[PDB]
Amino acid sequence: QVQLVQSGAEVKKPGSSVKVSCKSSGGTSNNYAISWVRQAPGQGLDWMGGISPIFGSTAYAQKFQGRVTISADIFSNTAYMELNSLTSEDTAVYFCARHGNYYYYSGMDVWGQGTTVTVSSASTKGPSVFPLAPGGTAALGCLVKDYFPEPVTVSWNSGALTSGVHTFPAVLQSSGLYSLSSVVTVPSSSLGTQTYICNVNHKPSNTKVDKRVEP
Amino acid sequence: QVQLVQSGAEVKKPGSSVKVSCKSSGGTSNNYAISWVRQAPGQGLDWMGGISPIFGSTAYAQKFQGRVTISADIFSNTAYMELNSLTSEDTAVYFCARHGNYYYYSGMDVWGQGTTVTVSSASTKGPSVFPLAPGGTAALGCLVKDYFPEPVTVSWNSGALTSGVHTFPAVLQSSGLYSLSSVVTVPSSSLGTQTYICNVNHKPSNTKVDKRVEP
Amino acid sequence: GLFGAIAGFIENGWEGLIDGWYGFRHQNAQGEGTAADYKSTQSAIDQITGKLNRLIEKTNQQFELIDNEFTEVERQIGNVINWTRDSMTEVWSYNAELLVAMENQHTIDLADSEMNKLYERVKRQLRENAEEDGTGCFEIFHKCDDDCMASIRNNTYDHSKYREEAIQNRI
Amino acid sequence: GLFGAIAGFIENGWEGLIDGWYGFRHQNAQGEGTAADYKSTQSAIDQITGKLNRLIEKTNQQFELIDNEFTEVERQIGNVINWTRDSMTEVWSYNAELLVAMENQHTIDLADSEMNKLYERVKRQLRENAEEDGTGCFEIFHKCDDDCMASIRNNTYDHSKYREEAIQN
Amino acid sequence: GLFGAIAGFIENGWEGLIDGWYGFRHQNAQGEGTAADYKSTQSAIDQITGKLNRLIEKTNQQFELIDNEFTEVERQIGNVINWTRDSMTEVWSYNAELLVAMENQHTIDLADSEMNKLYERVKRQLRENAEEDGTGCFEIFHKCDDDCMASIRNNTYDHSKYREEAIQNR
Amino acid sequence: GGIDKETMGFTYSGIRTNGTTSACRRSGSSFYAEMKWLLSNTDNAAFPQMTKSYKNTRKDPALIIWGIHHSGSTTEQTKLYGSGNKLITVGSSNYQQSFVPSPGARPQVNGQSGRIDFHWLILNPNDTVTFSFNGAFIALDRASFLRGKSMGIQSEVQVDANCE
Amino acid sequence: NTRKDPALIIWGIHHSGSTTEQTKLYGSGNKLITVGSSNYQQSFVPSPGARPQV
Repeated sequence: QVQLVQSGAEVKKPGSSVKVSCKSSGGTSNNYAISWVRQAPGQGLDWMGGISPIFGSTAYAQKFQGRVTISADIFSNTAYMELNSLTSEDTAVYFCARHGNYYYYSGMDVWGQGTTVTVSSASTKGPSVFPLAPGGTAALGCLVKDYFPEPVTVSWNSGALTSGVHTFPAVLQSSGLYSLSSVVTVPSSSLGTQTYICNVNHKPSNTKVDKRVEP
Repeated sequence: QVQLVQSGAEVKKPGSSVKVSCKSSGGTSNNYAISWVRQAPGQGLDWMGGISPIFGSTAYAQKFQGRVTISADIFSNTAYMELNSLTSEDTAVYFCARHGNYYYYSGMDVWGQGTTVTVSSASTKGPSVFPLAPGGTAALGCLVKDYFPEPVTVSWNSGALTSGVHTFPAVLQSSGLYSLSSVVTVPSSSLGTQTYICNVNHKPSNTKVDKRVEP
Repeated sequence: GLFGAIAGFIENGWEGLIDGWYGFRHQNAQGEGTAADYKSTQSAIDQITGKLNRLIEKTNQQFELIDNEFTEVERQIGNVINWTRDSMTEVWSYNAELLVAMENQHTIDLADSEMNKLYERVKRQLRENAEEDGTGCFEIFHKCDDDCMASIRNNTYDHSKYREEAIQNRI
Repeated sequence: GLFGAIAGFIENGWEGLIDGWYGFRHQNAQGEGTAADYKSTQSAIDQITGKLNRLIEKTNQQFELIDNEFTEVERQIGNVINWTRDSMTEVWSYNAELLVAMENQHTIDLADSEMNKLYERVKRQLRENAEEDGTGCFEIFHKCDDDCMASIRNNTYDHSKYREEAIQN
Repeated sequence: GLFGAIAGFIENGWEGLIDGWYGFRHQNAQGEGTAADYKSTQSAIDQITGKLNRLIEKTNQQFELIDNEFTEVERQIGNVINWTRDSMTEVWSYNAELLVAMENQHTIDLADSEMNKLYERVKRQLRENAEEDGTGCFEIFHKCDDDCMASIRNNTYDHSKYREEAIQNR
Repeated sequence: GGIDKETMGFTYSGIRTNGTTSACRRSGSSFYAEMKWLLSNTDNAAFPQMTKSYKNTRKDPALIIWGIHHSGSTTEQTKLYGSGNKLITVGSSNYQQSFVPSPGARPQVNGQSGRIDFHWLILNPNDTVTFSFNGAFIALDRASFLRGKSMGIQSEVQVDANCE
Repeated sequence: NTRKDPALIIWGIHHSGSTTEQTKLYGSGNKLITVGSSNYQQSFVPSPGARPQV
């Protein structure tokens, strides 16, 4: 059973180009057409073009002609899409998908996992982390401030506390930096006994912070 | 385009044999029939036979059967005609020609430049070359005396001067030897400046002679 | 050229037929229609791909330097090494050009074969209701509509439904 | 797959047909009968055997040790020897797999070919008294008995004996 | 033997047919006439020639002596040289015999193929005015003259001129 | 195809011919059976300048061996062969080489501090080997002729005369 | 080698027929020839003494 595996998320500055790959594993897709279809945030599917490399066809949606490159290496079972002169209108998730046959009319029945491309002028920056201090139950958490890009991981007590944890989706500030919060709900009786520390890991800046939250 | 280049002129004694070659240049004739056709002096064309070497056919005219052998080397793109037991009746220009297809019915649309074969009691001899000395235009030339057999070639100024050159047909003397003249017509003003030399080449006796004509 | 179809009795191919190697062009009462066959196109393409995957193979076989480009090795062993390497160059070059020519012959005749398998099949479908004209066409001897074409295409056309009709219509 | 017969328009083969590669299964008034064709079975088998005899050949070509498994030869010539030997292993290995793949292609199409030579022949015998249905069968348009079948088999069936009969139908 | 024509359902070839590989022998009212087909004879011949030109190629590749016939080289390097040369003799000999057997199969089946392409074409020409007897012959079901033959040969024979005629006769 | 041995027809005057060593045990000290260890007449004596030559008169090539003896100490060399520089030369029409022993201390192997190095050549029908030497020279008693044709293999497993 | 292509260089070592003959030709004492370039380095000692006459 063939799977299509795409290359990882890309962070790009305006005007640059991005080239995404789609590898056919568990068998070849060379005898089929593969299309590239993008989905802008909150928008619908949009066809970019396709390639059927043995057949010998490469096709493009008129709206992307001249700006997109679709290509294939039959020898590595890989298809590629390169989109040039990037702007924020191009921030979207990009999928590769295999058609039921060698051409583009048939329904697309095999899909890749998608590759996020974000076009932004933001620079990598690690978060500044602050405690959120606290009946039956209480609410305490951590504020994870001014970082870029996504993602951040938050654990409690080195991952020891999993119950009642709710990490909210980040807000994207107008600065271009993100901020998120993680709050854990906990018995207020265990306030002056059990200690509470959030561990924030930001791979991209290699930042790792532990922060104690006290009443 | 293909050209068929036959071998040099031949001088043969009675009872001897001659083998003439026809090389296909600028491509192969191996997929066509090539015939040999001779022309005795002042007479009409006469078919000797042919060969179609990939097809596997060699054909002979009845009147030459047993005295002629026709063959081919597909590897050098060459056809050959060997005629045995020569007499003066065989003095004649042999022509190799290519047929529009693999066999001998189709019109022969490519031909050779022809080989002259002379069968006689006369012996080869190189020419003695003499200058012919000279208004607007002048006439100067070279007399090419007492040679056998045909052909000689005359050039002027190491082939740098081709204009106004007229090499007259040779006069066969009662002795059995030939003589010709080559005259070039030239501006008389260019008399005391430009040097005129006549180069005579007689292949059969391997004779090269350059003469300088002076006023 | 093996089977007679491509560059044989079919006169040429159709530069308008983007969506296949093999297909159908029909003329009836309603109009004129073109659509490429999947079942046989896929078939050829798949055999081409199966050829490729075999050659685009990577040798897992490693070789090291026996030679030295910076300080030349002693001259006699230098001469044996060079003579061996060149001999390998002869063998491999011959192998390369032979392999490629032969794959090509076979690929071309693979195509001829699949055409002349589309043909002979459709012919078989239509039984006695039409005729080989011989330019890769069937003159149908009964009126037929565009839902009759499709039934030939996806291989459902029933003969003994139109038999009598088309049979008197050949005298 | 070259000719269209085997794994083409014939749907499959008959696991009950022990006594040949190719044969006949008929349905008429009397009953249903099966017998494998000899002339064409022999024909294919013979081309296969002629292939084998070409490969199961023994090379009359002898090689000796240039090498030493007990006390290693000096290292530079040891390395030239080894490099040549591996290069030969490459050539022979490529030769082996190519030779076998190619013979196989050809063997399979040899089979498709002989089927589609049985077919086209019987078809030729029957002239206009029957029809190609297209699953590797002939619908006979006249009643026929089991001595008529045998006359098709051993290639004696006369057409112009049953012509008119089979024609209105 | 691949296609069934040569050494198949055609019983044999015609030792009288000098001027081609493929041709026609007809029998009608007037007489019996034979003429070899050009277009398909040429066609085969040309594929054979194209095979030859490929093998009759000259290698532009030069080799020199690593060896010495007059004073033998030292014995260990002598033995490596000889063993290599023999190994090459193995490879080339196998290549030679394989190449030739394979070209031959293909040449033979090339021939079967072109015969069975002449056949199937004439068949297509005649539409419904004749029948496959199956020895490489067409029984024509209408009287026909020798200018009708020539029109089959050079591929001009019109069917719907003789259609009805030959059909009642069936 | 195996070997067939023929005497080289050497005889020797005013030297010993029978040097042996405890490392080749037959019944007490012996030596290579096809070789003769040539020694001075008495300990320390001068070994004469000798020339011995052999012509291959048979119709197939002869294999010729000889050895150069490297004594365990310089003292041991002069004791065996007398004092002074030693040189062995070996010539035929397609061969030409000379040899100087290098006496001096090696570890003991089979209780010996000296070493013997064997050299060999092929003598073509009708050609002659000439040895010249004043010591440190191990002379062949017999030449070898090859018998025919065979295959040689190296093996770690038993022989079986039942399978082909 | 000031030319633009590689040069082939030869020399010989003479092995005299007797020690007496070496010292007559070349004087007494140990002889040594050395030959060096940027890709070559070797030394040679003659070995005088009796060979058959050729």
